Amino acid sequence: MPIILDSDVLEVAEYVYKTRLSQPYTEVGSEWEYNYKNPTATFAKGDGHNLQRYITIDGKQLHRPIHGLAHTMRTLMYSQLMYCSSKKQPSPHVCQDGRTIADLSELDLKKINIAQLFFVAGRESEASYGDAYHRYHLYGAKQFEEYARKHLTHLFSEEEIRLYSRCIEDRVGDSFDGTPEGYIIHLSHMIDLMRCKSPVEVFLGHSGVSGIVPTLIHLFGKQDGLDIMHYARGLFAATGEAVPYIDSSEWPHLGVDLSRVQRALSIVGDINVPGQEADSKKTAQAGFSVDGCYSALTSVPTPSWYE
Amino acid sequence: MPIILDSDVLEVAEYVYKTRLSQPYTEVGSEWEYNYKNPTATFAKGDGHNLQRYITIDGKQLHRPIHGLAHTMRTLMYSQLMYCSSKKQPSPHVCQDGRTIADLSELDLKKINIAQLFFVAGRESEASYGDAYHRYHLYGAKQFEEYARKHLTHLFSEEEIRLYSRCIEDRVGDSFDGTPEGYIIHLSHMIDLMRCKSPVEVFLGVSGIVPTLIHLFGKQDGLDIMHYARGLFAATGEAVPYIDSSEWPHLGVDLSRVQRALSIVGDINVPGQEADSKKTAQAGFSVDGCYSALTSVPTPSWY
Repeated sequence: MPIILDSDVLEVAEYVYKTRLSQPYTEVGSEWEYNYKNPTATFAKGDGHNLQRYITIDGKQLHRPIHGLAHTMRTLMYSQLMYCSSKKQPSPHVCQDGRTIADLSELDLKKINIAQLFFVAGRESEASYGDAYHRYHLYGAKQFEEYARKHLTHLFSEEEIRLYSRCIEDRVGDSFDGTPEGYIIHLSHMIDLMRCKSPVEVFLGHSGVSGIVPTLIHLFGKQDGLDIMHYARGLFAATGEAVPYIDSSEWPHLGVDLSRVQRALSIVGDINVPGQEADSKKTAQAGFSVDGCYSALTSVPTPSWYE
Repeated sequence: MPIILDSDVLEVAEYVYKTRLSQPYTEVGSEWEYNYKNPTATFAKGDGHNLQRYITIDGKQLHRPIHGLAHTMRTLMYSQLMYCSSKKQPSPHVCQDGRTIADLSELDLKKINIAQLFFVAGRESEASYGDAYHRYHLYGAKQFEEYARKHLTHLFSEEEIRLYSRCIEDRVGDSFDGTPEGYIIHLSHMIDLMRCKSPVEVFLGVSGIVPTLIHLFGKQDGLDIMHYARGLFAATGEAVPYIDSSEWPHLGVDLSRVQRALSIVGDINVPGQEADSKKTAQAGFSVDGCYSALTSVPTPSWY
């Protein structure tokens, strides 16, 4: 059964793409370089500002390729998938407000999809150290609020605009599971990180923190958790992104506490999945238009259990 | 006679450059700083993560300058040059598998050059310590296997993919001289270390880098290989360290080691050169640019 983004959602997608996700990053250049060994004159307070600013595909510049339309749109698919899975779980995760994702309605998922469109829209570079991250999330929140108060007051109440603005903002001190709305926004973003993060971050965790895939299996069970993993990898391929290989025989040899590795192996199981190279055509099709991206996403089958 | 990189070697060079060597390092930033007074505060388990991440030249960031395209391509010149010298030696070094460099063919040197292009491709920072080294070599070995099984099966057999993958992986416990393939890979990487290591490591020593060359290839060929390397450093824009043996007694190394080094290498004085940003960029930002720079350096008369 397909995961559908309706005309209202796609209308907002067009707005976000036009006003934000298609735009060049602006906190870039020599004025934004950083040096850890020796302070220097700069605007930056950490690294990352000049990474992955744009790629060129058939002579056309795709700005912000790692946080652009495809990344954004993929996350809207994940939330709908996890909403289905949570509703099947004997004890879904209770968030700080006493509510679970299974407490959400279909209308709530529409509102969450709309907010997810803005989640990384405020970025002005790839920088991801705290100060930059927080500023960029505040900027995206303000972009959401401005649009919502002009165009979405028939759909969002005032309390809802405040809740979703805050979910986007991700203020210092906020909890990852504050509300189910915020939780699913964060989890969706986490899933998409598999495309760029190491085996350590995806499967093992650092010291505290669990790997991405083990989180999914903790929440959704092994079957649905691995199925959400595979689904996302499918969307990566459909949208032209390199699909990392997965090889659990490599895990004991990455420098991680073996206690930690063996825990990962017992949760995930032995796993071996081939990688795939990036496809520039598919990257441009998914990056340069809402309809192009959405067609790519819709090409990928959902898990058999999705309804 | 020139050292030639074949068209297929260059094809693989382009791929490794686009996919890996051009790309920014990832095990960088505030989560990878290290303070030994507080060893587990971040993800780092040692020093170096945030060292020489990139250099900006004429407005363009040249990522991983220490372990980039020019470092990698220079190593392929060295292996071809050591293969020629090995064939002149009366008793080339027998590796753990019973074979020597002189046992290799020209086709094995091509395969060796292709594996050499992945040798540091898996690095994700300048981190110096074992855990990071070994993870980075495992990553490069798997980047080579993935590429080779998709694109190189017309050239490499499955046994060869396994061999060269293991050469790049450099697993804890592996022998430096396990096979002539891996030996020559390791020797070529060490040659390139001359550009960044102290005269202690280069001359005095374990055996110093230059005395190792002289033990294996004779003093004439060994010093010629050292000089050729230093030529490729200059052609690619790298700073060329001075050599002054008159300083060797003043470095805090014991005298007996200094004497040994002078007995093997001889007195030696060679001036340094400063880095050249334009040549660094030319050699760092494209395969063709790098290969042109490497070709400009005359090879030893005996090559």
